[PDB]
Amino acid sequence: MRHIGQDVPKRHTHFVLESRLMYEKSFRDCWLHSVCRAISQLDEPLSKTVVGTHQKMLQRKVTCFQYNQYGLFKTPYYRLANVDRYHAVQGVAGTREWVPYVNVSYWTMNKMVRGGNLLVHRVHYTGWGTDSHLKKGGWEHRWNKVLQRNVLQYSRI
Amino acid sequence: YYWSRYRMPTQMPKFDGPAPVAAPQSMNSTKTNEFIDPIDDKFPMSIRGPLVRPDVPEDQYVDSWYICTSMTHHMGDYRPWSASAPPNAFRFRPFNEFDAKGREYVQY
Amino acid sequence: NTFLTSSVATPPISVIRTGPKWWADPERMVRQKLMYFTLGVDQLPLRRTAVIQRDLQRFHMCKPPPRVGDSTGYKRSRAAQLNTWYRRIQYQEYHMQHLFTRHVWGLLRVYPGNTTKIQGKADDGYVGYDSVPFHRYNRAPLPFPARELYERRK
Amino acid sequence: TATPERFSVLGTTHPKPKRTGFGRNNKMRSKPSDNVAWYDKGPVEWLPRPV
Amino acid sequence: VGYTPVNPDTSPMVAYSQYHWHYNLPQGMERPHSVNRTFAAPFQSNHS
Amino acid sequence: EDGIRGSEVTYKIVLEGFWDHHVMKLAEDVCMFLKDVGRQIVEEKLVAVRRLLQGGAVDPELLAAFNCARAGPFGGLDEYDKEEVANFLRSDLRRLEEQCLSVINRCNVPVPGATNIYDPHTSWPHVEKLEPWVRMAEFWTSSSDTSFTELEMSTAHYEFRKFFRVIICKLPFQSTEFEKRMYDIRHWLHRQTSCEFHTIYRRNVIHDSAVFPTEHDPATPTTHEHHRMFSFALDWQSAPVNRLSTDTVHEGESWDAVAQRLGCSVGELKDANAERETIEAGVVINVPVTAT
Amino acid sequence: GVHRVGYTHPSTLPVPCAQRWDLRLARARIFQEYIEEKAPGAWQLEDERSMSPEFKTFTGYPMRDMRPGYGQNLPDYIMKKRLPNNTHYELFARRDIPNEDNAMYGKYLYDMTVHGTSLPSTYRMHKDINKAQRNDRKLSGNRFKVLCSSGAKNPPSGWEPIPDA
Amino acid sequence: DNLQYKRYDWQGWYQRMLDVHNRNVSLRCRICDLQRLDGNGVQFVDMQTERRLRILAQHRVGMGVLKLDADKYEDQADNVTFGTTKLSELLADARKA
Amino acid sequence: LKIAKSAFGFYLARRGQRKYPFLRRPHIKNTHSMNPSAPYFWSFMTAKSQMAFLPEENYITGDWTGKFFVSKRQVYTLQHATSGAKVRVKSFPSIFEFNSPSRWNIGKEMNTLTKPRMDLIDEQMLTKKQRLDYVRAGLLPK
Amino acid sequence: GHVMTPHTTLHGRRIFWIPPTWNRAGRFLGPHVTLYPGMTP
Amino acid sequence: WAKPKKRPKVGQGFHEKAQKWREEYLLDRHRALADSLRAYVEFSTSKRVEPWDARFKPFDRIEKDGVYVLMRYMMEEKLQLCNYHHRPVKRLFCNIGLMGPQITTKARWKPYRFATNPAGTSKAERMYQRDKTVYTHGHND
Amino acid sequence: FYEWGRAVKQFDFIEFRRRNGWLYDLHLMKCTTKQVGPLRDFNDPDAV
Amino acid sequence: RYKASPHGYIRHFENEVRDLLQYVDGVTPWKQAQKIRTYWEVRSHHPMPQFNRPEVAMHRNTVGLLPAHMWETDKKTGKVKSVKDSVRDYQTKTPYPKWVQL
Amino acid sequence: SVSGVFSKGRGIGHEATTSILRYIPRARVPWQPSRFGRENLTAADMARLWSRGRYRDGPGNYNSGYCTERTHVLEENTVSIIPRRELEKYMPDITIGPKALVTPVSLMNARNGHRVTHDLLHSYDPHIGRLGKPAVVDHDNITVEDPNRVGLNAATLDCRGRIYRWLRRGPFFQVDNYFRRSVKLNRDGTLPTDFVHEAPLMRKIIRLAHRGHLKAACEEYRRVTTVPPVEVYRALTACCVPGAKLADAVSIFEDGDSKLFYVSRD
Amino acid sequence: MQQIPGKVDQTPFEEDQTWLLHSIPVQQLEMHHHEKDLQDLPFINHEQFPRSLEWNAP
RNA sequence: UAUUAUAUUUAUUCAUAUAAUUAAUAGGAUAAUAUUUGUAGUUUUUGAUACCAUGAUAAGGAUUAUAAAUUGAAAGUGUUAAUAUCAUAAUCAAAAUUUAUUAUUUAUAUUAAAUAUGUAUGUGUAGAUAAAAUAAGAAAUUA
Ligand SMILES: [Mg+2]
Ligand SMILES: [Mg+2]
Repeated sequence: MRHIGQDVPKRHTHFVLESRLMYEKSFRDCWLHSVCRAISQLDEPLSKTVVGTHQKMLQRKVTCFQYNQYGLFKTPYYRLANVDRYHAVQGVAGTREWVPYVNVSYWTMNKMVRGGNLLVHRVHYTGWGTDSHLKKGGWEHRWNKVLQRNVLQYSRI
Repeated sequence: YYWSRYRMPTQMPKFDGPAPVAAPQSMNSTKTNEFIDPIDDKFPMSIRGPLVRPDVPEDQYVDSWYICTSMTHHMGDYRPWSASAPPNAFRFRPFNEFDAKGREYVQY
Repeated sequence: NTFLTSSVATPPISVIRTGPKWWADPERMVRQKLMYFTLGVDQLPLRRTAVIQRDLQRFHMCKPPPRVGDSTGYKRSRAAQLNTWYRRIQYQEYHMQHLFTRHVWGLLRVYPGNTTKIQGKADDGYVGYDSVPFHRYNRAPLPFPARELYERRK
Repeated sequence: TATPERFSVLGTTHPKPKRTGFGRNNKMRSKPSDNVAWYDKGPVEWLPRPV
Repeated sequence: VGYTPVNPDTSPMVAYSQYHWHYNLPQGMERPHSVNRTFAAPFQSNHS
Repeated sequence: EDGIRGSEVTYKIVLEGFWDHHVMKLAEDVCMFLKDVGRQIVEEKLVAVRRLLQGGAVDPELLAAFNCARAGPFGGLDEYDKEEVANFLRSDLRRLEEQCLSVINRCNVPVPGATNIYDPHTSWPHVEKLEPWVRMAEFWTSSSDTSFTELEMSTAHYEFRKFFRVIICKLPFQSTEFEKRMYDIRHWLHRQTSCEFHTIYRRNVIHDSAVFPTEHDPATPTTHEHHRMFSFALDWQSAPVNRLSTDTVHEGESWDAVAQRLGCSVGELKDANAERETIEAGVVINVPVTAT
Repeated sequence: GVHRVGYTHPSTLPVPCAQRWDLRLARARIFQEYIEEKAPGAWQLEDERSMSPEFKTFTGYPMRDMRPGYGQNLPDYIMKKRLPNNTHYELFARRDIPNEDNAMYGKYLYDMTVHGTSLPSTYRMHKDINKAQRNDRKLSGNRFKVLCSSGAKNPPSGWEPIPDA
Repeated sequence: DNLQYKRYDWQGWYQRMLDVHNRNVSLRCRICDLQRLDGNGVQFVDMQTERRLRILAQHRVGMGVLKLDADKYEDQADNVTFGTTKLSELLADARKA
Repeated sequence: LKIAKSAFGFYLARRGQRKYPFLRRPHIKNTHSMNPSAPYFWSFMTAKSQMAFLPEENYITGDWTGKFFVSKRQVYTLQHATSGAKVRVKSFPSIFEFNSPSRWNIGKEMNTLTKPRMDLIDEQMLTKKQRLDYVRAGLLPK
Repeated sequence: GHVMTPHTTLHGRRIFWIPPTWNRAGRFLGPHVTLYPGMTP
Repeated sequence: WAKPKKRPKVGQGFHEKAQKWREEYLLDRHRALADSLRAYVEFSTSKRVEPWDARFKPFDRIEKDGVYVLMRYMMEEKLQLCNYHHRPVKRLFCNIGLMGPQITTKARWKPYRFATNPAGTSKAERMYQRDKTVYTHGHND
Repeated sequence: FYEWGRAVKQFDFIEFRRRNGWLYDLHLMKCTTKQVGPLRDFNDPDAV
Repeated sequence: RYKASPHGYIRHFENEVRDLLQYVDGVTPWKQAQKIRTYWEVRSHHPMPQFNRPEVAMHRNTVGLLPAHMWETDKKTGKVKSVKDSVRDYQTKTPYPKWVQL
Repeated sequence: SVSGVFSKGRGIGHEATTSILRYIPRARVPWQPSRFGRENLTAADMARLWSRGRYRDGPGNYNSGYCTERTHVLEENTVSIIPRRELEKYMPDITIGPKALVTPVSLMNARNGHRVTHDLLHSYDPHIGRLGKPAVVDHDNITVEDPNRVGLNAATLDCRGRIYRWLRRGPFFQVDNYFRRSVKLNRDGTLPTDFVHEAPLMRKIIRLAHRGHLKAACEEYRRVTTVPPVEVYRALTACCVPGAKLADAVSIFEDGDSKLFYVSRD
Repeated sequence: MQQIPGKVDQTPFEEDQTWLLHSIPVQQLEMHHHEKDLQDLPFINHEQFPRSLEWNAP
């Protein structure tokens, strides 16, 4: 510490590790958080069994419990910083400066693609691509088709 | 060493002598591609034909990684069109009766 | 008329230069013809226009005929003369369309877009509900509510 | 609370200037312009407004 | 080139080089490996 | 169903490479492998079947399984003799021989000039194509702090791709041995290629009218109010419900009074309780599971 | 029209028959289903874009629901929502980290098994080698910076540093 | 995984992650094979029982095949338990006809 | 960045005037948070439902020594006015105090009571160049 | 075109000698490529 | 990419100035708020010009016939209760049903800002003569 | 199966093999050295 | 330790929810959860807590909503010049809602 | 001439062992022979280091509410802290206490393996939160200060390899460690089975099974933290007999056997 | 659509005006979908595994 | 001179960054028995830092033309590998406009879910500027 015997060339790479822990904290807190939200905000009766004064009471009890949880991770994902695992360059996701499937910044994607490190395939810079789905409706459509095979092809039970 | 792998097995060809026939060599102002073959592009399309690579069913070609060019997924072997279709297939075709769409809607 | 707001006027020649895209778009030309026919008046200028433009469209992908050089410049001047003829044949039409449309709107108790003349009714441009509170070109103050060109019964 | 008689630092600051003109960069004058119609020539105003 | 070294599995410029197998050659397994069969270790856990 | 269209078990192996020809040639390799192994297994099964066809006894157990019905289609307890049962068994074995033979005969079609592994008539297992995974990456090639325009004007397109072939093998029976070879093909797969295993098999389920009885709707109905959010967690138990298999006999009660109270035939109530000949007051009794 | 939804109990009909709403309550018990009491009858809107074969974007399923206000905030949204556990987020959490090999094994473990010893990172080694090279010519452009200072400030009883020139 | 996540400290969590990504167990049966004489001589699923079965399980029937996709638990075993239960519970209710 | 107003001046690039996707700009700078509306008074930059509970930040959650400023999403409550206790908020340059308590504040978040961008400008935080550019826009007198 | 065939210098059907590589060529796709294909039977 | 110049220090006694300025900006905002609430409610309560555009039909028709008959005898009371605010006026016309589908389709209504003028408005200039000291979003007279 | 690939166990197996002096087959632990040269052709000495 | 664990969507967690409720209720004194306020209870002490936004009911606003006694008006303009101080003389029987006893 | 980060440090291990052990040369890491790790920090320094490194929530940060300074300076302006007694006048105190920070064992899978809602991640294994001694989590005493320093602090000295270890952990790590560090066979060969706090629950299960309520009993069996006594398994299977439930009897037995130490083999 | 019996309800409006003049709001903030939120935006389209978009669950 | 056309159309009010500690390994049910349950030896070093500390990919139309064919280039635009010898400055929310390098909604109906912009009506009106010959539709003044 205090720049004595530092192992990595960029110190900020460590931040990337910190980020990982954030996601970990979210896995630990998501279910809990969301349940406490849903039970708190519910105006209709909770159920046949819990109604009226009991329900009001229980609602307040729960949001009191949720406020008491120190360090519970409530931060929405789009507000977490995206930072490269390689050069610790940052980019805004949903922008052309962040590349989502490798999760690296434009700067690193460029460097890694041009000196061959990533295996990708070059496609004409101006179109939609080789891909059928993108060719049809662009980004939104492909987004949809991904939803369709993750979820909708199942008739859940 | 782990690196003992990256030694040269064979002695690499020396550079003994001069630039090849019709090399790109650039005088006072010359726009020079190292890339384009000087002699084989100058040669008329009328004669040589629009082909960049042998005329063969494209399944034999792969769009190369890192190189703008295609290569053959069996090094250098080539099977002619005749070997994709059945024997004496009209316009090499799985079956002679119809084109692809004709086959589809006949089937339907 | 639904489109009421102040507008930007384009010089006739640039309107004609749109060719198939607007000025000669088949769809538009046909309902001009409908207006004339219904009023019981031949549409000659429209038909001239349609002829010229029809043919423009047919040859629109060809290269022009090869030019031999002349000190006279008779060729260049004859091409030009023909061209400005056609331009004028179409000016006449463009005028007819604006003319008859304004007149017909006068008969239908239609209110034109802002700052527009309707010969018998609004001599200076008609305006009501503009973004700007005065009449734009008179520089006179506008009444509330919007001025009425026609007597009330419908 | 209780709205004060004087405001020390509130009205103290420099007033933003009124714009002198209109349109692009607020520098355009109000004058007659090409888009202006002429109602004195023929049945159609000129240049004719879109119809 | 850098303080961070290339990782030989993900880099095609390693994988497809002359010292490894190019993607246009025939991709079969090179040699079989029997490790566990030849000399086997007895199980001793770190935990009792 | 007959021929190509029917089976006991289906396996789909989904192979995935980074390059299309990789996955194509892998599919030829794995395909020819399963052709050989498949023929060996199915041939073995076929000889077992031909022997069972030639003759054999009948389980006492299989006969008992044909004869458990309170009433058959002709409206009375039906007696299948061992003959009839053997005849059912025999008919099924017949069908299994046809199916085995069908698989074997398609294993023997694909010779060297003639091999087509795409059509299912011409080969076993066959191969289906599956549309490739293609993700296009869009990004700035510039590193510029000063202008957004110059960043946009440099934009590259590159794609990640993944290619897939599917191998389908339908078998007339289930063999753990085939399944074992098949799971183990993952150890000799081609370079940088992986796979999934889809299985669809047939399995007996059992519907118990005892555990999930079919009864009239309750005398009071259930509202929309038992369905609020969190009603799933608060107002409902998980099915099935627990119905008691044990009842205590009241004082004045008798065999038929107890049976009447429990909704049984007296015979049933005696069979479930076979240990006891007579029932005193305050004694614990087993409630026959069919009781209404 | 604004009407009262109505239900005829089968005992009251001149033929008993199973009422569709009753069946609906059955279906709600079986697959436990939230019955939204405030769902407006007027708002049935299919998603035209994805559900009509007339648009190039036609998936056959209602991709989005067309409700303007709908937000991640609402208890209803929370109740049908995919939790982040074991999704790609977890995969990123674990596999994308600064030195990728630290994902597969403890560096020290590996180093000690393969090489006899722990090895410094390449960067560290660079600074080390450089110090050795430039300590050989010039001396005393240097500084002495440690983690814990006591070892230099009170050195052990022995330790008489060799004089330098 | 045979490739990359085959052999080291990440092989475990990647494996488990695939297994949980794959929990779904699809349970099918043709309604045809449900129409059979029951042990009591009564047909197990008749016309009315089938109509009730279809209305109860809505989009869960297609081409005359009832299909339940059991996703509820992380492990496939538990999903066949769950799926099987829902099936018999749905049959139990359809059989009211 | 050109000038470093914080640490991040060193790490971040501006990228000219660059467009971000809708309602995601990396840095949440709410210039509009105090933006007067009589008719929208209770719906603008406040809770979407009046049946929502006050945020975390109106409550003492754990064993505290004390705080320096309370958060700006804290909502002003009758006790804020009545109790006569320090109510601070972190604004720039340093901190804004609610010193002169009014009931007109009640029920709104302090986001809304603190003008982010003041009409007041320090001439001493400005370079001579920057002061010139502020005179061009007709802000500073000269 | 003729306003760009300094910059199109790779783009026809070109016999190569050394084929271009991704370090040296940013957007070129290769000589065999057809961007505007016609439908042929 | 040049190294960022350091920002000059804050100011002396600027913390006091910022405190005071925000303080009384807020105190002022209380009266600006009070006044604009007064204005908003005064507007909601007071009458407006007729919302419909008389240049089109069914509104052009002489005030003794058609829609105006329908208004004078059946709708008058209600139209006056809502003070000719354009939203409830248009809704009442939908609910009177004796016009029925026409309200949105054939009939034309004045644009938002014109329809908001106080009853009695004679010249168009009025839109611009309303008070700018008050924060109603054009909902003030 | 979820735990059998941990590096501790892989390297422990290596350590066991090392104490029994059989490292020959192990991947991490062997360094191949010898290269096998190409076969000449009498069709040409020239072709490199 | 070996349990069947629900996954993904919250419905599937029925067991857990019950437990989380039981636990929460057990740990959380009503004495403390009293003090958590809803926006409307808080806003009840603002001088003008209730009126209609312009979208639906605007024309239903009454002059009776305005707290005119709270401010000072100019006779000529009809405009609010100053606001009286709210806090000093302010009496209320309900600082917290009626049902809260701390 | 000498610039240290820390003035003083201390030894991880104590006199009896060290005084003799020193005559045996130990090999230090060749490229960095001296090791000063976070075990070696003094008490004060450890406290300070442990406060920092937790972004906003953490006690180091002046505005977290846990700050011990009476004054803090924002851009030449000095701000005096508002004491909590005073903060409370307008900002009500809703404080449950430490039990609020720990969910039951029942929820450990919902939470991806944790019982603890604290700001640092808490591992149930010995090594990640290890200081000099093995890490052990108290579920009663969890505080924001975290005196035992068992949490995984993201930014402290020596943290990195700990973080890396945590990210490599196996799919059941939290759960397994929690289960094996408690619940283990006694040195006598006795089963862990009899515990005072779980006894009435086991009683209740037995009772329920004897009256033949199989589902209620199984539903209580779920909430058992510790190995249940043989008597429970006896009761539960005996209950399975009259209704013929075999699948259930078998899964009960197999549950208690070779998972739970073969309590079920009886 | 099935509705709860005994609940006062409305039918989809036939008249254009009825739709237009009702109190139905427009989308204003960013828009959410309970499944699709996990794949962030359409441009960040998060993918755990590279399965064919046409992959079919067995 | 032949291998064939710039004088058309549409545009121009352009702003946004914050609350300091980067240094190591460690495996658990259905395994023939390890409490290895709970694995405990401070202290001799100094660069990527707020700071001098080489490398490397951008943008930028000007004459290899039509056939079975692409209107985007190498001459280098923050983050990358041998020169060290002032300093912990890094997002996990809710935040402070001076910066050449940016296509905003312009008059029938107008704030419901993460909090989401109050300001400039002025005769389409200075000077000066921007973009395009590619599924569109433009045709005659080379070195
Ligand atoms: Mg450079
Ligand atoms: Mg940090």
